[PDB]
This record gives sequence, C-alpha cells and structure tokens, in this order.
Amino acid sequence: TGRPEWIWLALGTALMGLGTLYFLVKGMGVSDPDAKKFYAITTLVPAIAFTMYLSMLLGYGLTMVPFGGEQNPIYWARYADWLFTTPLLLLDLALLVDADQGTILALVGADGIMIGTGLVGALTKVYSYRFVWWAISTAAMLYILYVLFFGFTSKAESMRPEVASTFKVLRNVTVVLWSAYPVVWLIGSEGAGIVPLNIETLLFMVLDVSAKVGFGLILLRSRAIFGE
Amino acid sequence: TGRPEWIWLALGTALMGLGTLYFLVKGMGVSDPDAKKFYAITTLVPAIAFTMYLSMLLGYGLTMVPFGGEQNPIYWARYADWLFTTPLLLLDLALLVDADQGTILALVGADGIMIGTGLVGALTKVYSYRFVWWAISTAAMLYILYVLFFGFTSKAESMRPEVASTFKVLRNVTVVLWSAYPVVWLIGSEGAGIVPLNIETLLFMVLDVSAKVGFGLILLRSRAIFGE
Amino acid sequence: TGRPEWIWLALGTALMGLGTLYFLVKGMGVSDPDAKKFYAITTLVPAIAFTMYLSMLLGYGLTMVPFGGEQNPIYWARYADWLFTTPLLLLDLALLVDADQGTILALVGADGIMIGTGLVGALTKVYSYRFVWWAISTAAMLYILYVLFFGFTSKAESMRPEVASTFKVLRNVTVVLWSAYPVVWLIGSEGAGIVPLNIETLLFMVLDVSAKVGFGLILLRSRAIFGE
Ligand SMILES: *C/C=C(C)/C=C/C=C(C)/C=C/C1=C(C)CCCC1(C)C
Ligand SMILES: *C/C=C(C)/C=C/C=C(C)/C=C/C1=C(C)CCCC1(C)C
Ligand SMILES: *C/C=C(C)/C=C/C=C(C)/C=C/C1=C(C)CCCC1(C)C
Repeated sequence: TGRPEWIWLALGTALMGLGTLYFLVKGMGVSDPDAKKFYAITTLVPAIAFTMYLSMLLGYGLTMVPFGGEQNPIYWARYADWLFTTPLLLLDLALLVDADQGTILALVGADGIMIGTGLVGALTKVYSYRFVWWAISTAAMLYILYVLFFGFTSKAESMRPEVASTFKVLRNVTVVLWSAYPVVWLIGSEGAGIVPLNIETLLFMVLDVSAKVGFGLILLRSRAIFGE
Repeated sequence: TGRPEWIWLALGTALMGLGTLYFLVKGMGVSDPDAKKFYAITTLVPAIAFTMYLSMLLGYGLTMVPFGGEQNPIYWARYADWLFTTPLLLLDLALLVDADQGTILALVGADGIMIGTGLVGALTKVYSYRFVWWAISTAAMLYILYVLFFGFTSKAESMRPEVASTFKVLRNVTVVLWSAYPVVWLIGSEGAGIVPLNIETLLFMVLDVSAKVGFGLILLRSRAIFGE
Repeated sequence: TGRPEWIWLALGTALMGLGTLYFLVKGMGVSDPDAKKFYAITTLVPAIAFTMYLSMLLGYGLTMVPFGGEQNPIYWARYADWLFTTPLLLLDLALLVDADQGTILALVGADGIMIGTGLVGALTKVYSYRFVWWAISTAAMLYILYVLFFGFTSKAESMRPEVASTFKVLRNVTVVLWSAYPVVWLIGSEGAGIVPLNIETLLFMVLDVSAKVGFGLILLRSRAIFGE
C-alpha cells in the first residue's frame, strides 16, 4: 500500500517541480513565436506531473481495487497525469517535424485510447480482463510508435537538418522510454504482481522524470526550436 | 441488469472493431493531407466506440442508479464514448463544408452540453429530475441540428458540388439517426422504462453502428474528402 | 448542507440561463467570422454555468467530504463548470489581442492546473493538505494574471485602439473578479470555514454572474469584436 514507496513519490514530486521551475525560468529569455510554443508545451508537462506526483505522495491519487480476491492499492493519479502529458509530449514531436493536422489528431486520439484503456485495466475487478485492456492499450502504443517512424521521421528528413537530428534523438528517447511502461505495468501491482508496488513506483518515477524532464532538457537546449 | 443484452454488446464490440480495422487499412492507401484528416477523424470514432462497447460487455461500464425507489442498471460508458465520438463526427461534417472556427466551437460546445447533461440525467436519483436533464440535452441537440441546416448546408452549396452532395447525405443521415437517441433514452431504462434494457441496448447498438460505421463508409468512399 | 443556499443557486441558475438566451438571440444578428467566434465562446460560458448551477440546485453537484473530523458539504459541480468556462474566458481575451498559440496553450494549461488542483483541494480528506492545494492553485492563478499583464497588455497596445481599450477593461474585470475566488474558498466551507456555506454560495454566485454575464455584456457590446 501507500508507505514504502513514499520516498520515490517524494523524489518524483521534487524532481518534477524543479524541472518545471527550470523550464519556466529558462523560457523567460525567449520571445520567438515558435520557440514560445515549445517552452509552453514542455513546461506544462512536468508541471502537471508535479501535481499528480504530489497527489500520490499525499494519498489522494491512491485507491483500492478488488481483484485476484485481494484488495490491491492502485495509484490512479498516474493516468490523470498521462492523459494530458503524453499527448503534449507527442505535440512537441509533431510541432518539431511540422506534422499535418491529420497526423496530430491520429496521434492524440491513439494516445487517448492508450491511457484510457490503461486506466480501465488498472481499475478492472476481474483479473484476466485487466490484461485484455493492457493488450488494447499496448496496440495503441504500437500505433503511436509506428506513426513516429513511418509518418514522422520520413518528413523530418525533408526539413532542416537541425530539426531532423533533434527529432531523431527525441524520437529514439520516446520509443525506448514509452515501451518500458507496459512492461512495468505487466510485472507490477497493476498486472501479474511479480514486482512489488515499492519497486513499481521507483521504476515509473525514473521513467517519468526521464521522459519529461530529460526529454525537455534535450528539446529546450536545441536550436531546432527556433526558425533561424 | 447486465446479462440478456450481452449479445448486442458483443455484436456492437465486434462491429466497431471490424469497422475500425477496415478504415485503418483503407486509409493506408492515402497520402493527401485533407484526405488524411477525414480518415484520422473517422477511424478514431469506431475505435473509441469499440473500447466502450467492450467495457460494457465486460461489465466495467455498467453501474446501478437508485431512483423510482429501485436499483436501476445504467451503462455509463456510453456517455464516455459519445463525449468524444459525437464531436468528432461533427468535425467530419464541419471540415467537409470548411466551416469557420466560430461555428465549430459552437457545435462542439453544444455537443458537450448535450452529452454532459445526458450523463447527469442518466445518473440522477430523483426520477422527475431525470427528464429535466433530458429536455436540456434535447435542446442542445436541436441547436446542433439547426446549425447543420441553417449554418452549414447554406455554405456547402457555396462549395464544390461533390462536397455539397456528400454533406447533404451525411447531414440527413446524422439528423435522422441522432434524433432517435433521445427517444430511445426516454422510453428505455434511463427514462420511463417502457422498453427493457435488453431492447434498449439493441436499439443503441443499431444506431451507433449506423452513425459511426455506416456514416464513415459513406464519407470515406466519397471523392469529397479529396481536394482534386 | 444543501438547503439555506438554495435561493442563491436558483438565482444563479436563472441569471446564467437568461444571460445565455440573451447572448444567443443577440448573436443572431451577426455574420462576421471573427465576431462569430466571440459570440460562440461567450455564449457557451453561461450555458455551461447554467447546467452546473442547476445541478447544484437539484443536489446532483453536491457531495460530502470528511475532514476536520466532520462531514462537510462540498459542491464539486463548480469545478466541472470552471474547468471549461475559465479557459473559454481566457480564449476570449487571447483572441481579442490576437495572442500566439504558445501563449494560449500556456494560459489554458495553467488554468487547467488551477481548477484541477482546486478540485483536489476541495475533496482532500486531510485538513492541512487542503491548503497546500489552495497554494498551488493560487500560484497557477498568479501565473495567468501575470501573462495577462506582461504577455498580453503589451501586445494589445500594438493593436487597434478599440481592441486595446476593450481588452484593458475586460483584463481589469478579470483580474479583480478572479482574485476574489481564492479568498472566498479560503474563508468558506472548503477552507477554514469562517464563512458559512450559505454566504459562500452567495459570494460565488455574484462573482460567477459578473465574470460570465457581466464580462460577456461588455465584450459583445464592443466594436472590438469586429475587424472593421
Ligand atoms: C510522463 C509520462 C509518459 C511519457 C508516460 C507514458 C506512458 C505510456 C507509454 C503508457 C502505456 C501503457 C501501456 C502500453 C499498456 C498498459 C497501460 C499503460 C498505461 C501503462
Ligand atoms: C456514436 C454515437 C452517436 C452519433 C451518438 C449520438 C447521441 C445523441 C444525439 C444523444 C442524445 C441524447 C439526448 C438528446 C437527450 C437524452 C440524453 C442523450 C445522451 C441520449
Ligand atoms: C465563471 C467562473 C470564473 C471566472 C471562475 C474563476 C475561478 C478562479 C480564478 C478560481 C480559483 C481558485 C484558486 C486560485 C485557489 C483555490 C481553488 C479555486 C478553484 C477557488
């Protein structure tokens, strides 16, 4: 339940808060329109994560879900976080490669399904069913990764070489980090429970900070965010 | 409760899933920007419906609401579905006639009110009050239908004849199908309960598949989605 | 609990409904694209508020929250209202000064955090924690007010003098009214409880009608909404 993992929740809260402040201050020295958008998007991501990590730390974002004949602690606040932060991260990537509206909607929509079905799975009372939702959510994730490689990368090359290289790195970072989430879910408290909640929380914290703060540091330090 | 109607929920799940896959594959042979948008929007609709129909089939999207001195089974997942799919359908229509941002916001906003108030009515514990919400939701629906005829049709004519004819058909399809929803709600388990949940579920399934898959088939088979 | 304050909820419901109808009818005599947007945005605000005020009046938007060792009545419907109406009001201001996408996203995002954290605070079971959320929400509000003065006003001056003057008035109206909300929350039933729910409801009603209907009357009566 909500106790051993408190340290990872506290560290997550602190790291997201610090990241938000760093991006906020760093963005003060920016007036370029396009550069503005990237800062706005990128700073909102850890700001949201900060509030949800704090909600979990304080116990608000935690609930008990019956399944497997047991009362299992489930941090639902994560999904509220991801619901808004994952599409924002996708928007950063899309804006970078100047994706068309159609592809953006496809990505945001698939992302919404990924998080929504993940939440349904996390709160499902029938054990076996939890994995059905996991599969559907994973399929949505694969769709997103597909678009990022066969509907994005190809266009990034048709853009400025500075944009292409920054997109390629952020793209690779996204694919590696995002793909780890379903694995942690599958092995953790929400899934088969091979890994305890304490360790599951630690894993998500490392992933979240990297996917948000790490991702943001790479993007906001790049010249790709400016139109030159 | 959740049993007799299982067959309609299973059929709905299957039909939405098949529709989503068909649109997904069909869209692979498309590269045109504007055509892209229509495929993205139209494929997301049954994809979302698929997840919610499955949630109902598995029992997750079902809840018990006390009213009329009874414990009434209410499938709340429908509203989660409609909250996102109805405005997407409206966006398809709006994009088709190249509606201005102002009208799109008006439609999306009215739609949000329609579904939101429908949900409030569906979960209201005071019988007589349920119909007050039904009336407000219906008023919002009438607003939407009004705009589609006196704020859309008139412009579709000012566009390409291919767009005008496809819009006219989809418009007519929308008006006929959407108008049936409040009637089913009024006579079904959420309303006066003249029709049993089993039959109510069947009716919504026929309406949903037609309004989503049927609607999509007409749109995506049209040349109106391309700019020529 | 839900009784003495019924009159303020009924008055709020009536005033929001009347405002919505007035804006609806007034907007009929408009065809200008940009003018359209302002009417669509501005009419949706009181329309949404109307539904939520009615939900509170009927008892649906009310819930009991345990804290301070007591069962405290909390009208959660307010946050559902504000979640959608505050960013819409910000959009009116942003459209007026032709703000760039980056700033709009920053405002909408900060607003989402403001309302979200306010809701978390309103439903928190640990008394002292409620004020932590209040502080975070207030910080988000201050960010919004900052942008409206150092990221908006400066640009409004670079626009038509009619737009600048209307923005300045609406800006001032927004800053004064919005700043009162955290104070009412802090002194009312959601906070330290120095003011009874009855009076708290009255205060929010006066603020809401002014910030929505009053704000709208000023905007929609202005020539600033037209491009000339
Ligand atoms: C800041 C957070 C980030 C970048 C979060 C990313 C989350 C995902 C890619 C989550 C994916 C999931 C699945 C593919 C299946 C099971 C449910 C989820 C939600 C863990
Ligand atoms: C895929 C789903 C579609 C096109 C659904 C459409 C739903 C409506 C037009 C629903 C309308 C309702 C009312 C007018 C009043 C009562 C509540 C609703 C939600 C059944
Ligand atoms: C129609 C409603 C309007 C313009 C509402 C405005 C609401 C705010 C500025 C609310 C702010 C809050 C805080 C700064 C802290 C405590 C929580 C709130 C939600 C009362």
